[PDB]
Order: sequence, then structure tokens, then C-alpha cells
Amino acid sequence: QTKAPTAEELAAAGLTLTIDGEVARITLSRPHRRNAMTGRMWTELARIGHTLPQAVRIVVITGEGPTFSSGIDLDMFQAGKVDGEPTPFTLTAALDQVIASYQEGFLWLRRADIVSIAAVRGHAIGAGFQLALSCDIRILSDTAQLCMKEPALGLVPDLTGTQPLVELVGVNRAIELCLTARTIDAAEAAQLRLAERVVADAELDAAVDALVAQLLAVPAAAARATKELLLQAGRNDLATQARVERTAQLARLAELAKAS
Amino acid sequence: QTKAPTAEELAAAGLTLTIDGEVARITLSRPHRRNAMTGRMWTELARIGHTLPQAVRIVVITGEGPTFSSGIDLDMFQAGKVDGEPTPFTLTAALDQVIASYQEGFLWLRRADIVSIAAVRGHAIGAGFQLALSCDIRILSDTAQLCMKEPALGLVPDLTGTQPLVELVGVNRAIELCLTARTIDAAEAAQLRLAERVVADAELDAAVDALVAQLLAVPAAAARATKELLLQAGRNDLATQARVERTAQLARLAELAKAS
Amino acid sequence: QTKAPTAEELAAAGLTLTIDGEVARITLSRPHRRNAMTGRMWTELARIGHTLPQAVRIVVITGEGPTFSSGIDLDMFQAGKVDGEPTPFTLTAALDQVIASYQEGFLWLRRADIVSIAAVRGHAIGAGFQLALSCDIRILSDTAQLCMKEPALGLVPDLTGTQPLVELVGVNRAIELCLTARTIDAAEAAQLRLAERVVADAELDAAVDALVAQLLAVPAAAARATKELLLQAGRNDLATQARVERTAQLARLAELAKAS
Repeated sequence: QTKAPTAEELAAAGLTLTIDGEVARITLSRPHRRNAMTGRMWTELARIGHTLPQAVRIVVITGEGPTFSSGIDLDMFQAGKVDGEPTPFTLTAALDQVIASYQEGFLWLRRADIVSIAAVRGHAIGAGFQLALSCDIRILSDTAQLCMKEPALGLVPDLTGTQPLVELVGVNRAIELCLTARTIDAAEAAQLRLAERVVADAELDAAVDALVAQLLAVPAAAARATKELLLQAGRNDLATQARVERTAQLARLAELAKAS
Repeated sequence: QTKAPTAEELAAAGLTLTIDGEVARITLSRPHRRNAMTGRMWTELARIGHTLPQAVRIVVITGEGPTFSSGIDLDMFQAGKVDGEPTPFTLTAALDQVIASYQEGFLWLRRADIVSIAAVRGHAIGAGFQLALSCDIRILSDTAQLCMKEPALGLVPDLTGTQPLVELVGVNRAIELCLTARTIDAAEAAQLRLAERVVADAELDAAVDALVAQLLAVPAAAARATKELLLQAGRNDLATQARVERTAQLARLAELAKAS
Repeated sequence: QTKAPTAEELAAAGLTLTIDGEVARITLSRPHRRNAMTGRMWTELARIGHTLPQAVRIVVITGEGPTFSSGIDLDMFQAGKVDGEPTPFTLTAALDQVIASYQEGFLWLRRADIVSIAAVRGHAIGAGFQLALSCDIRILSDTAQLCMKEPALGLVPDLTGTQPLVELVGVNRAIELCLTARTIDAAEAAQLRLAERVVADAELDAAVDALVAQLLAVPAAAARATKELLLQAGRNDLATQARVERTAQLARLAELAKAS
């Protein structure tokens, strides 16, 4: 709330944030720990989302080094403090609130006024896979490997990953992936629609930059209104969706006419 | 209402309609304008749907010439009359009603008692893509190119395209396609499930005729009842869908027994 | 209710059931009749599901011989008794109840505490295809052929197949498959996501055993909780699904802590 987290605050939580005009880049920045995630990292992610400047309309998430994220830092299942905050294992209404605070680090990636992109190389495991899933678009390196590992550890996926997983691959494949907890390669991810594009590792940065340029070339207000429409389409009946579309078009035509 | 539009009325709106027994063929018929669509064309499409004879159970939509449709005629964004009716730009409750009248040209393609097929060659852009999306089945030529262009023009898709797009390719890919407004080729369309079949251009008419023959070989009442069931499946819980299926089967068994 | 059906009772209904520890194997066992299904078979399937021991968490369904199932036994459309019970043709509230009893043979395959696998070779037609569809996972032999034949016979699919079909292939493809009643091969099934894996016929048993081993290696309670979450994901809004996930995680953390 109020002020954005500082670069120093973010560095202590394992993140870097750079903003250039309409594009924000968030980098997981603990390569020696394979970008293992902590509670503090998730709650700072939430803080970044709540305080981004209004002009930002694209958010790119990637990892420093060859691994996107190994998932949750195993110290989070020990008694003490991790990154200065108490672990779940320490702590049920209070645990419920902490988990809800962590989920807020992922939920904002669906906001209609941003397009979020995960640029994934190497392993995205567990919480790492759920971070990539929470983004609108995934661009994978040919090195990428994805795994919903939580059930293998006796846990469920609780960082908002279940819904996008089922939307991408269907409930049946989702069951297979989660209940085997198996690791899939980038070719398989592409086949299952988990990646919107797979490119050679050397080309991942250029592929993300090409997609950013394509998005910036579409006007901001139409992009936002259209994303808002698409997120409602699945759950609406057709008659309702047609009304919602029509309502949105009136606002576009209004803005365009006042503009000229 | 009451009488079907005449061939002369349809020709002035850029359409041809031929009916042979149980099959109706609607052709966009302005090849020199790349079958660009107008308000009058949409409201005549709605009139065709409301007055088709009861025996028609299949509807095939294609374009005259090498382009299915370039989308909305740019004159629709000018002050005057297009095809004899006032433009949106001329005109908000009244604009809401006009848009709703245009949507009715697309909505009826989902009726349970028809199977609608879009046979697409060359470009289907914007309103043209939404027409193809509104059909049950798309058969593409290898020449086909699809593009949701509206956001690039500062507009949203409001001709009922959002829901089938999300059902076909998933919300994530839908965001990518709409917010980049990019053009996809037929091979990509096939990969994304946007086309049920892609064939050589010379073979498009034969492919449509083969599919028509397959549909006609299934009895009309079972086809209708089954389409009605499938359209309800996504939004129902499993227990409810099983009840709906069972209810439909009682009616089939009834009709079959009275038949014999 | 109460006691499980005996092996003798099951054999008279065309089924075999073997249980080994956490894995139950149900085999359609009328190869000379291409495992054609009857009312008695469906209601025994329901009885198996209602009485399986608590320790069973995986259920494998396959056919004896080269055909999974030719679908409904044509005698079910004749006047008399089939397998000792009266046919639908004999018999509307009473017919409604009989059909609902048959559906219960398929519905239990979605229970959260089991993973159900259909191992399909040769033809799975009509009721046979709906049995395979009702399972969480399908592994196909390269010999497999699938067909939703009901509409061709003047019927609808009423054994709970419509919803999984639409979830797998999308409503549009579902319409095409059901309203043409056409037969698809295993390569096509794989392309359409109807099969989670296709393997050489000689390798089908090993492929199923590999998947079973993968499932058994994930703890039972996390598997169950995760399947329960995934089945709710499609119909929930994102905020609701995040709450459901969080609720499930509290129970996991509880059980794990009491465990240690």
C-alpha cells in the first residue's frame, strides 16, 4: 500500500523490478538457490502488484540463471523464520490469512489492465509452475521442464494454479499431471497448450521482446476492455456474453468519439 | 418476420441464399469489396435465420472469391448511410439496440436444430472471423488466414465471437490472439483447434459436401436433441447433465416407439 | 449395498473384478459378443463402485480380447428380458428411474478418492466410448477406434458421456463427432486429447502398469484432495477457487503435523 517496495527491500526478498515506460520486468533473483520461493517473496510480489504505476500495462516475469524456480524453499517447512517472517509450520484462522496473503502475489497477474508473460527456462516446479500458470502467456525455452510437485510432498496446489491448469489442459490431463507429479519437457508443454511458444534458449529474450512489441502496438484501452471480456466468456451463457460485449463496445465508441 | 428476404433484397445487402431440401447455402457476394460486411448485411443475416424453412437443418456459409471476409466495411465508421441504413458513428440506448440487432445475425447460428458450417478461404478478419467462430464447424482452405483485428482499431469484438474463441483455444491463447491482433495461417488454425479440417483450396467444396452428407445420414431429431445436450454440458454440473441426458433420451424413446 | 457382488454374480453380468491392495481391475468379459453392454452389466458396475473396499484408490477398466466394447447389446432394444432384467423397450417415471440406475454405473468413476483408467483396444462404440470417457484417464492401443454412435441409431448419448466429451475436445468438435457419428482412429484421438497416451498394442498392459506405479508413488490423501480441487476448478470463479485451495491446504498441513 502507498509506496512501492524499494529495490533494496525487493533484493532482500529475492526479486528485482525494473520499469521502462509501459513495461515492467520482475526477475527472480536467487540463482544460487535456483530461485526457490519464500513467503516474503510472495507477499512482496503482492506489494509490487498493488503499487505498480498506472502506465504499466505489460508485466514480464523471468528467473535469473538457467532455472525459473525450484518452487518453495524447503526451509519454509522448518520451525523458524524465513526471510524474517514466520513459517506456516510455526502456526487455523491465522494460517488461513497468511496463505491468503501469499495467494495475493499471484492473483493480480490476472488483472484486466495488464498482460502478464512468464519467460521460463529450465525447471518450474510446484510454486514456480503455479507462478507461470498465473500469467496470461508463457513463452518457454527449449530447456524448460514443468512439474506440479505438491501432491508428491503430501500437499495440494494452493497458489492459484488449479484453475489455469484445468483451463489449459482440461480436467482429465490436469488429474494425470498432478496425481503423477511428473515432469514434462518443453515439447510436451507445447503439445498440451501449456506454452504459447517454445524457442531456442538463446532466443528467449528476443521472443519476449517481439511479443511485447506486438502488444504495445494495440491501444491500451481496447486491450484492457478485450481482456476483461475474454475472462468472463467461459462462465457466461452466450446471451449474457453478447450483452457484455455490446456494453463494452458502447464505451469504446464513446471514448473514440470524444477523442476526435 | 413472416416472409423470407427475397433474392433481390439479399443481393442489395451482399448475400445470396440457396435452399436445396435440408441444406441452405449462404454466400457473401461482394468479391470486389473482399466481402466487407455492413449493418444491412448483418440484419439480413438475422432475417434469413428467423424465416428459414423448418426442413433446413444444415447451413453452409462461404464467400464468393478468394477472400471469406475482410471484416467491417470502413464506411461504417463514416457519418452517412451504408447500404441505406445509418452508421453507428451517426448515433446510447438506441446504439445499444442497433448493435443488438447486428448480433442477431450471428446468434442464430447456434440454434440446436441446425448445424452451421463456415467454409473459409483467404482472409477472415474481425467481423469475418467472428462469423466463422459463430458457426458450429469451420472447414478451412490451406489459403485461409484468421485475425481478430478489432483491438488494433480501438474496438472490442462485439459480434458474439469472444465465447467461441475462448471455448476453442482457451482464455490464455485467446488473450494472446486478441491483444496482439495478429494474423494466423491455416496450419496454425488447425493446431489451435480453430479449424475442424484444413484441405487444399481446390478441395474445399468437396470437403464441405462430404461433411454435409455425413450429417444428413444421421436422423434429424437425434441430431437436434444431441446438439442441444452438448451446448448445455460445459456449464452444468455432472449430476445435472446426467439428468438432462436422461430426459432427452425419454423423448427419443417415445418418438421411436410411436414411429413403429 | 452392503456386500460386494460375487465373482459368480459378476460373471453372469459379463464382468470380472480383481483387487490387489490399492488397485482394482474391472474387465469386460464377453469377448465372443465383443463386450456388448447390458442393463445388468451397468447396474453391477454401479454395485462394484458402491462396495469397493476403502483401500482401493485406482480402478483400471479394460476389455477381454481385441475389442473394448461394441456398445449396447442390440437385444436391449427387443421386448423380452436381457441378462434376467426387462428392457427399456418393455417399459415414464419408471423408465426414468431405470435409466438413472444405469447412469450410476458410470458416475462413480469420477469419485475424488479413486483415479479411474480406461485401457482401450479396438472399438469403443456408443456406451463403450461413454465408459472410456467417464474414466479420468484413457490409455489407447494403436488399434483403438472410438465412435459416438447413438445419434445414428436415433438416440442421444445418455450414459454421462456428453460432459467429458465436451471438456476434452470442446463443444464444436463434440458436435462434429456426435452429429456425424463417425469413427476415429487412435492417432486422431491423441490429436484431439481424447487419449492421454497411445502405445503399441503389445505395450498397453505395461503402459497401464507404469501409470499405476506413478500414481501409487503419490500419497493417497494428497491425491484425493487434489482431484477434488481440480473437479471444481472449471465452474468456480478464480477468487472462489483460491479459497477452496486454501481450505484444502489447511487440512493437509493439519494431517501432516498430527502425522509427525
